[PDB]
Amino acid sequence: SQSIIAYTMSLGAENSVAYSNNSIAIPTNFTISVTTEILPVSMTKTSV
Amino acid sequence: SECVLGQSKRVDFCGKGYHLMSFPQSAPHGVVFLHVTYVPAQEKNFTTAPAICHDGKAHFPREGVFVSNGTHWFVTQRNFYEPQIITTDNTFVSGNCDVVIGIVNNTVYDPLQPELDSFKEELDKYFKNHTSP
Amino acid sequence: VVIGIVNNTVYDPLQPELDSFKEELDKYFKNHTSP
Amino acid sequence: SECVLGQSKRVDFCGKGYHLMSFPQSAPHGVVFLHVTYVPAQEKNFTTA
Amino acid sequence: KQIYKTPPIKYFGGFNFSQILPDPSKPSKRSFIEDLLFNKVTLLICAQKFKGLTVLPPLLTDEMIAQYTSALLAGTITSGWTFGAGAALQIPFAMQMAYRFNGIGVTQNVLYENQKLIANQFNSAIGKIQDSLSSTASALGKLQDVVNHNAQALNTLVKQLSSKFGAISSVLNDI
Ligand SMILES: *[C@@H]1O[C@H](CO)[C@@H](O[C@@H]2O[C@H](CO)[C@@H](O[C@@H]3O[C@H](CO)[C@@H](O)[C@H](O)[C@@H]3O)[C@H](O)[C@H]2NC(C)=O)[C@H](O)[C@H]1NC(C)=O
Ligand SMILES: *[C@@H]1O[C@H](CO)[C@@H](O[C@@H]2O[C@H](CO)[C@@H](O[C@@H]3O[C@H](CO)[C@@H](O)[C@H](O)[C@@H]3O)[C@H](O)[C@H]2NC(C)=O)[C@H](O)[C@H]1NC(C)=O
Ligand SMILES: *[C@@H]1O[C@H](CO)[C@@H](O[C@@H]2O[C@H](CO)[C@@H](O)[C@H](O)[C@H]2NC(C)=O)[C@H](O)[C@H]1NC(C)=O
Ligand SMILES: *[C@@H]1O[C@H](CO)[C@@H](O[C@@H]2O[C@H](CO)[C@@H](O)[C@H](O)[C@H]2NC(C)=O)[C@H](O)[C@H]1NC(C)=O
Ligand SMILES: *[C@@H]1O[C@H](CO)[C@@H](O[C@@H]2O[C@H](CO)[C@@H](O)[C@H](O)[C@H]2NC(C)=O)[C@H](O)[C@H]1NC(C)=O
Ligand SMILES: *[C@@H]1O[C@H](CO)[C@@H](O[C@@H]2O[C@H](CO)[C@@H](O)[C@H](O)[C@H]2NC(C)=O)[C@H](O)[C@H]1NC(C)=O
Ligand SMILES: *[C@@H]1O[C@H](CO)[C@@H](O)[C@H](O)[C@H]1NC(C)=O
Repeated sequence: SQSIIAYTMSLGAENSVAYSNNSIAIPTNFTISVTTEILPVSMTKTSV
Repeated sequence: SECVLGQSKRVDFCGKGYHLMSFPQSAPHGVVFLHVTYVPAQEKNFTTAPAICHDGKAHFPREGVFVSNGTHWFVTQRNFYEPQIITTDNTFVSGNCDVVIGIVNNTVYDPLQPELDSFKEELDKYFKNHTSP
Repeated sequence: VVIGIVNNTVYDPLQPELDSFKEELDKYFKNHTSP
Repeated sequence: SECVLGQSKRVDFCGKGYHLMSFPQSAPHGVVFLHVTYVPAQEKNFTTA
Repeated sequence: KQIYKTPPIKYFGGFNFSQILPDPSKPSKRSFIEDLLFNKVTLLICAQKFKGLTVLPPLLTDEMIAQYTSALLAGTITSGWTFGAGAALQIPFAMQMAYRFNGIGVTQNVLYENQKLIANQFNSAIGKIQDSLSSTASALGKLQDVVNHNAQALNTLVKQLSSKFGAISSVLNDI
């Protein structure tokens, strides 16, 4: 059943690109996305 | 200051991809940005050629790139497929087609060419009709 | 298909650029074919 | 992010002079950038209006 | 997020990238410049630091870092710049150079009319780069300083316990 395992990390897929000296690629459609981002701006004040 | 009050250009600074805008929101002791960005979808590939020689003279795209689907060449933008006919108002000339490498052969169809032809045919028909009187 | 488009005339400067010679040429053709 | 994945307009940020591209290399506890920059050669003076 | 790989062909419009791409002859898939960087920087005191001081290994190993670097290099010379903003396209190098020139402020023809000269100039520059690193010894100070500072800090901390701190004796048991 369930057990703890250890292994070697995976860096992702390969996706080789077939470069050629007369080959071009142009998209025919697009998409619009929204990405969130968080930033701290001020820690709480204090006094002693 | 940069992402909100204007459109930024530093890649991967105001959201992954090409940047359209951003919206701010507050949070307890912090801020949260919503980056609205643009990303190209599925793509098609074609055969390209850096230059074009028509009357023994090279031609370069005004703003675009030369692509071809096998039989007819076209000039398009760099981020969305939308071909147009090769026109002088899309190309500028430089030198002669002997030094650049990879150039190909085609015809360059000026649009002012049929614009003036619209009266060249008028003159031709006028003179053909006028031959007898 | 575009929304909010309005009606007006688009004046290509090539139109007056040709016309300044073309109407004169038309007058010359009137003086040309008639006699 | 800027000088590698794109061409930067920030003067004197991705190499002394106009910037074309860059190449990264690794090093023990560090990185090394090779900025390929462009610099005008000898010139000539003319009269302008 | 994609580990791109270099193509078997190596004719990049006359440019010569042989000095930066990974070398298969070495057991480690480094490159010549990276080899010189690794040789120049010199890192049983480590065994004598057993007195409660450890040096944990980094999560990423050198081969993994080299694989990242290879992926970036294979992306930036075949896909141009678009692989950092979504789907990765493919553009011939001899015209991506033209696009970069167009970005600078000069038009396109200036490149194609001097393609071979520019290729020769770039090859000479990249060849001459290696001698600058190989000759002098002050080039890599900005990384030697870090390891020197860490070694100095560790040595000072270790040697500190020999001080008696105004007590009877530094050794604990004799007290
Ligand atoms: C590559 O793209 C070109 C440009 O579209 C294709 O050539 C053009 O193909 C269209 C049809 O797909 C032809 O339209 C023709 O219209 C007449 C009516 O005027 C009709 O009778 C014909 O049956 C045909 O539909 C057009 O003539 C033709 N050429 C041009 C200059 O536009 C070409 O087929 C594409 N090739 C591939 C492999 O995708
Ligand atoms: C693009 O088109 C031009 C012309 O439309 C092509 O140039 C032509 O090339 C052929 C063969 O290279 C020439 O034919 C032979 O030329 C020799 C002189 O080298 C002559 O002695 C022979 O009798 C025969 O004519 C042809 O003359 C030449 N055209 C002109 C006007 O000189 C060019 O090769 C084409 N390139 C591509 C990539 O399609
Ligand atoms: C256009 O791109 C597609 C893939 O997006 C190409 O199709 C495959 O490309 C891979 C790339 O290495 C090849 O290994 C496959 O053999 C290709 N399969 C087929 C059926 O072609 C396609 O070849 C590209 N277009 C052209 C004209 O090469
Ligand atoms: C570009 O992609 C969009 C979606 O990413 C396509 O819009 C979809 O079209 C299909 C078929 O017409 C519809 O069933 C979907 O509902 C559409 N999506 C949405 C969100 O409404 C669009 O057709 C694509 N453009 C082209 C030219 O193929
Ligand atoms: C812009 O002008 C066109 C040209 O007249 C208008 O199209 C006419 O619309 C009316 C009402 O729908 C029709 O009865 C005519 O037959 C149309 N004529 C033509 C030539 O299309 C159009 O409605 C105008 N639109 C605006 C917003 O002013
Ligand atoms: C790319 O550059 C490398 C090194 O600058 C070239 O390798 C050397 O090429 C010269 C040719 O004159 C030989 O004499 C050397 O023996 C080569 N050295 C090694 C280590 O290979 C390589 O030939 C160049 N290749 C291309 C296609 O330009
Ligand atoms: C691409 O490179 C190969 C290898 O030299 C060459 O045979 C081919 O002609 C090149 N393509 C173009 C369009 O020059």
